[PDB]
Amino acid sequence: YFPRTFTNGPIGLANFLENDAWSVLGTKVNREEKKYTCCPVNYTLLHYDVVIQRKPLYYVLNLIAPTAVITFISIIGFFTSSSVHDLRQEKITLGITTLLSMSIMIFMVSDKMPSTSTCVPLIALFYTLMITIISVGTLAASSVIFVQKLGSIGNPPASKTMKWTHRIAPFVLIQMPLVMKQAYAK
Amino acid sequence: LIAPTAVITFISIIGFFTSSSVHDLRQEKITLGITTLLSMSIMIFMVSDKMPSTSTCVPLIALFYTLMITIISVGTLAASSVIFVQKLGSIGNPPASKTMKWTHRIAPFVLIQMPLVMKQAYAK
Amino acid sequence: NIVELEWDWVAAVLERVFLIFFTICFLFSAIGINLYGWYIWYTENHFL
Ligand SMILES: C[C@](C#N)(COc1cc(C#N)ccc1C(F)(F)F)NC(=O)c1ccc(SC(F)(F)F)cc1
Ligand SMILES: C[C@](C#N)(COc1cc(C#N)ccc1C(F)(F)F)NC(=O)c1ccc(SC(F)(F)F)cc1
Ligand SMILES: *[C@@H]1O[C@H](CO)[C@@H](O[C@@H]2O[C@H](CO)[C@@H](O)[C@H](O)[C@H]2NC(C)=O)[C@H](O)[C@H]1NC(C)=O
Repeated sequence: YFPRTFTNGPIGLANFLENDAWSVLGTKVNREEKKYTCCPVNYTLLHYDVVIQRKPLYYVLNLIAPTAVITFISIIGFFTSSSVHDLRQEKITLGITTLLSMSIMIFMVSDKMPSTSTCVPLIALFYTLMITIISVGTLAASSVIFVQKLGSIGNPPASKTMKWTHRIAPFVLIQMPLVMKQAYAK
Repeated sequence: LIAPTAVITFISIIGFFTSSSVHDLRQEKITLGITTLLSMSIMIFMVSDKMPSTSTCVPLIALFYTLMITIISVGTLAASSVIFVQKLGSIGNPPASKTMKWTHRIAPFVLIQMPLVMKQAYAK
Repeated sequence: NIVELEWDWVAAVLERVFLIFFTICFLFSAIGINLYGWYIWYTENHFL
């Protein structure tokens, strides 16, 4: 067996119809002689290689954009409150609903892939970070409620946190409420 | 594919910018936005299974869904900025300086009128 | 408490402005996209 190549390369592309999802980067052909245990004589094999590159815009829009928007919005909900001197509501329900939707998206996307264990795709790392931010963000929001609850349990006030808290206060654009200023003067 | 999404988007808009009182703290609308956003994602996945999955063009329906998503997501942030503005009353007592003349002129055009308690405070 | 009332008033007017702004944006987006699409569809069969 011998190969017959074209002007553009081993595989002709003069009549090729472009694919909407893949690009043909190039083609290769190799002629190799091989021995097999079933026969005392060699065999002649022709190897044709096609290199194809995916067009990513479709998958970025459909698999990454929707998840990023939801994750960004939920972050604001975790660390936002309507008042400074009022008890906060638990954000566990907000985290659970966001977490459960991402699980459905993972199952939907997982149906489009080989289901191999050899590698961890790039998109898998993106989803893992989104899950970690939401799950860890839920615990961080609950720790804010924990710190506020220390005021009721006894009256040991903050000892050294108050100087650190005041210096950080201007850099993160938050200012003291009027009642706290009145209490300090009193 | 279009009618069900428009009805949900329109209803959610009213919920973002409606309140039962003027002088009470507002509830966050993040949960309302998240639930609406997550449903549209399922709708997008369902519709996406009926299409070639090409990358050459952006269909007419894709632009419609993008606008619906943007309105809900940007509308959720606009509703949170209303809570931010109201919270300025508690943080110190710097009152509005020049906003109050502009706020009074716009007030009649958008059909909203002052509550009685606010009018009583002004007279006091 | 008057300072709180004044900032309550500003927020009440502002969210009323948001309601009007986002209602027109929705109407022009839903109606505009579909009306444009129908226009393209109508000219194809009827003239081309
Ligand atoms: C969508 C999917 C992808 N990619 C599919 O899976 C794979 C597919 C292929 C192929 N070929 C190779 C490896 C994997 C896996 F499974 F190694 F990722 N899976 C995820 O994206 C994912 C992410 C985090 C979590 S664990 C959490 F708790 F959610 F963080 C679970 C699933
Ligand atoms: C339903 C679907 C359509 N049309 C299918 O996709 C496509 C299909 C074809 C074909 N043939 C060509 C292009 C696209 C894409 F993907 F370019 F649009 N996709 C959407 O409608 C969409 C909208 C916004 C977002 S991103 C958000 F954050 F939601 F705004 C993601 C998906
Ligand atoms: C049959 O196939 C074998 C595959 O190994 C060929 O072995 C090559 O022999 C040449 C010398 O004739 C060496 O220069 C190459 O290095 C060998 N191959 C490799 C991979 O090293 C063999 O030549 C072929 N033809 C026969 C055996 O008649």
